Amino acid sequence: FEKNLKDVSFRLGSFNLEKVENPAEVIRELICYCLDTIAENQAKNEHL
Amino acid sequence: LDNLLRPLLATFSCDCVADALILRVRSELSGLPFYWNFHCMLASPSLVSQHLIRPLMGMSLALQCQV
Repeated sequence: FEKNLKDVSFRLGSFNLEKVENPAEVIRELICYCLDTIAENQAKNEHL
Repeated sequence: LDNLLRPLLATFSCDCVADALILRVRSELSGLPFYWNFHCMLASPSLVSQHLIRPLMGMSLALQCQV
């Protein structure tokens, strides 16, 4: 991943990755979390 | 380098190996740092001639005419 100044890219860091064997499971987890997050702000806005 | 220098003409360090002068810049670019080193050998006496002396003679005599 990099940084763009002076009309040129300038790389910041770089990571060794690996494909997960269970994409759908991390996906459920992330999005359950996200659902929770939105709902919270919803309730807060109501009270406000 | 130009954008850095023209204002000043970031931090700099200089060192002279036996004959050559070595100039080091500590700065940053794109947020990220940028390091470069200048490696300037002792300049030539034609270069010395043309860049300093003959022009500097020229200075001296022209200001004499001024006076």
